[PDB]
Amino acid sequence: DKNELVQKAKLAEQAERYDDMAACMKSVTEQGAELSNEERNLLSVAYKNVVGARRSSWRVVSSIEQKTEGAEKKQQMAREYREKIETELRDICNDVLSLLEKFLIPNASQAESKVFYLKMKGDYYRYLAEVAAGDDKKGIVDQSQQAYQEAFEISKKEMQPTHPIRLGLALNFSVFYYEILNSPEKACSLAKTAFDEAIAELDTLSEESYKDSTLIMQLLRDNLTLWTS
Amino acid sequence: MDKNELVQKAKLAEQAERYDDMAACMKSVTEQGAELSNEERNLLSVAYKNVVGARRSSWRVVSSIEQKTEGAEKKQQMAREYREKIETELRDICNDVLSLLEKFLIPNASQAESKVFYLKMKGDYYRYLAEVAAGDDKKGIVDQSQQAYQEAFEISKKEMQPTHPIRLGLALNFSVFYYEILNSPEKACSLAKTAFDEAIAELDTLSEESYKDSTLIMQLLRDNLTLWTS
Amino acid sequence: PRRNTLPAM
Amino acid sequence: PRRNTLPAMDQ
Ligand SMILES: COC[C@H]1CC[C@@H]2/C1=C\[C@@]1(C)CCC(C(C)C)=C1[C@@H](O[C@@H]1O[C@@H]3COC(C)(C)O[C@H]3[C@H](O)[C@H]1O)[C@H](O)[C@@H]2C
Ligand SMILES: COC[C@H]1CC[C@@H]2/C1=C\[C@@]1(C)CCC(C(C)C)=C1[C@@H](O[C@@H]1O[C@@H]3COC(C)(C)O[C@H]3[C@H](O)[C@H]1O)[C@H](O)[C@@H]2C
Ligand SMILES: [Mg+2]
Repeated sequence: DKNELVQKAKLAEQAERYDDMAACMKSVTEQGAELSNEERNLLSVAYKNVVGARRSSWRVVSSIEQKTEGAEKKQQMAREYREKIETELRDICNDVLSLLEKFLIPNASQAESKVFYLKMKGDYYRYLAEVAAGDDKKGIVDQSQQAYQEAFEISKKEMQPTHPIRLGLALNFSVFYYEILNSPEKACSLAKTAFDEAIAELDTLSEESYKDSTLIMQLLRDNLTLWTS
Repeated sequence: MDKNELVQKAKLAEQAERYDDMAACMKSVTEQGAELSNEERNLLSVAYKNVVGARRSSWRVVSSIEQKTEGAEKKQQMAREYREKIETELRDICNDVLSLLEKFLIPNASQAESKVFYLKMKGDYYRYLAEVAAGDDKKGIVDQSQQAYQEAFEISKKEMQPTHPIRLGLALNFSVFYYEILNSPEKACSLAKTAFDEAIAELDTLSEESYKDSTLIMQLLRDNLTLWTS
Repeated sequence: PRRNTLPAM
Repeated sequence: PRRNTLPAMDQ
């Protein structure tokens, strides 16, 4: 059944049916054995598409709600629809965070895996923080920060500075500082230091992953340039 | 939830790219039983085109994979069963639209323009069912598509100017129905060529409201002609 | 390219 | 132009 569920997931992916792809990978995770690298990446892609559709729609509607200030009926419709999108978004992050807490994080037996799932834990708390307001927002921001910080410690201690997971973590944690903590100096510092450490050790690139590494380096620098300018 | 409000929700859903929600709002508007405005019909057509078109797209990928898995029986059986699940979704969607068109839209259409718009849509949704049909079942569905398209073709030729976007759009899709469903490259080309030639002789009949759509469809007509004469 | 029909997605 | 995070929906 395991190998079957993964096949169905890749078929779903080809078909661009990400709900199906995510359901298959959720079933696999719940069987309880660590995921191989391939399975972990399938799970990540599946849920990024499922959640990202709602995040994209939420930004659009939230921009509309903001533009219809002073047109009460329109702004109320946008507000109610934004609320509906948020409940979906929350249900999806709650699902992922439940998988990470029950299965992925506690069975992770290698540093690389631990970092990957703690980053993902930080990402999905960050998504919950994007649509949190008022009372619970502080605790959600705190859970995002504590997952990224743990990943960040482990990755500096165990991973080469050109490792794509280490670089992707720096990219997303710096965004978390910029957008969630409204701390651009801190976000710029984190991104510039990851870029600089990777430049210093280009001999640690490997044939297998240099394309992912050099791409993330470019994105870190693009964020720095967006944020300096 | 009253008609105008459903329409605004439909427009919000569209900007959000939530086409399921968009279709549900426009289905509710249709079911209230009044004739639709031009804007309402357009929103109905875009909403359901996105809903069905996602499944058409998936179906094409999965059926293709099904074909390259000859000799890999677990893989083939899985892609088959997935193609069939997709196929049942797509059929349900076409049947929803066709039901709306038969119950509310076609019988109530009082103007020739709306009449042609809905008959063309009938022709298109049967055409999608034909893409995924087999047998004597297929022959009946192909005939229903052809009949809807032919009746729209006749009313439009009688009632609508050559540059009218609905008349052009009808030519474009009927022509594709000939090429892809009826297998006649010749008849598809002729329909498309005459639609393009007649509208290009009558530009002066375009209005600020219609020129963008009419000239786009003309371009797509000629593109198909270019494709089919390569 | 692909042949065109309208509406498109 | 938006700030980047990874994974993205597309790629
Ligand atoms: C039953 O088949 C109806 C087809 C046949 C021709 C076409 C049809 C569909 C839409 C709704 C699909 C694309 C299209 C034109 C862009 C060629 C139209 C229609 O135009 C528009 O509605 C559009 C809504 O989508 C967008 C891209 C936003 O553009 C709007 C225009 O501005 C409006 O004129 C076009 O006038 C007609 C009705
Ligand atoms: C918990 O966060 C994990 C992030 C941050 C780092 C990154 C992540 C995700 C994907 C899974 C997202 C985008 C990406 C890029 C650096 C290419 C990767 C990962 O690589 C790929 O999976 C890819 C699937 O999409 C395509 C376009 C097929 O590219 C594949 C590569 O070849 C494969 O190495 C990348 O190595 C790592 C794991
Ligand atoms: Mg004319």
